[PDB]
Amino acid sequence: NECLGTIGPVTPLDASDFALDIRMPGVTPKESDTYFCMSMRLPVDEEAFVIDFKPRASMDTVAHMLLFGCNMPSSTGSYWFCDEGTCTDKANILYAWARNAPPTRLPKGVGFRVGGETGSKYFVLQVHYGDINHKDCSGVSVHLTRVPQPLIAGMYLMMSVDTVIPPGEKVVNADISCQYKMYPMHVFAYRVHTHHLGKVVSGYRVRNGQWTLIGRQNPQLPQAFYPVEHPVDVTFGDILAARCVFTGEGRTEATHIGGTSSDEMCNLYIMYYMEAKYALSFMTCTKNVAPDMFRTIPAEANIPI
Ligand SMILES: [Cu+2]
Ligand SMILES: [Cu+2]
Repeated sequence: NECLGTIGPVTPLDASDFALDIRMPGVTPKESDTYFCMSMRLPVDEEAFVIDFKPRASMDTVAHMLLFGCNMPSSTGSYWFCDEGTCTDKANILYAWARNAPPTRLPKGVGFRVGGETGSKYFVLQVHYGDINHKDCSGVSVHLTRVPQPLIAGMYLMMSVDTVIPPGEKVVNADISCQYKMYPMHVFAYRVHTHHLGKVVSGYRVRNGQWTLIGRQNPQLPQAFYPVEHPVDVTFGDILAARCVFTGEGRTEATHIGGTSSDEMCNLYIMYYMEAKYALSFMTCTKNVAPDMFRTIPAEANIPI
């Protein structure tokens, strides 16, 4: 969509509500497969709750977009190259968008809590461009009310650290496993990033070895925030298990976990809501404390698609 210039990025929708348009300050990218980043501070210096997302990019030429919150972006830029980087702190993701894969709405009564003493001070907008003279604005409008929300959003990231894929190695599994600590969470959507060797990602709840699937996606598919059929009450003492499967047939050297095209990532992003009272904005698992368990896993997790 177009550029604003005289209208600016902030739109009141009334007093206790406005939308915020986060869009690249007129960019002219002359590369195919190019990742561009930029940051914007909150208008209000407080607890807002981010309640919607209106996506706006030339389907022509915009492959995928990610929006996270964090309190210190990786450059003082007008824009920059995301390979340079997002937030030098934890960038916790709010929104993801894919072309061939329209996202879903948040549920009414839900919102990511931002700013204030605790919440995120900045939004950072990663914007992937596909194949390709002029000037580009495209990106994401928000809609954030000051009105507190019943159900707070957040992310449980399960991600491998140590994984390694030996070259030509028909199959290498990577497994994450964590025990649940906080108040329960209903899980309403998901996404799954891995680079190429990604055959398939998948993730579950386990209550007395009782596997009840969350998400399953071949990560070469556009890694949107895909919805979870019927919601999943993750309570205390449940185990989050996840498996990315990769192959090594592809390249001539040892692939390890990393943020570059040549490396791999087994990330599984798990977007939940919790009761306001009990809610906390993001959890994480870098461990695989229940490793043996996984024999019990579904074979739906180990065969492809
Ligand atoms: Cu429930
Ligand atoms: Cu990556």
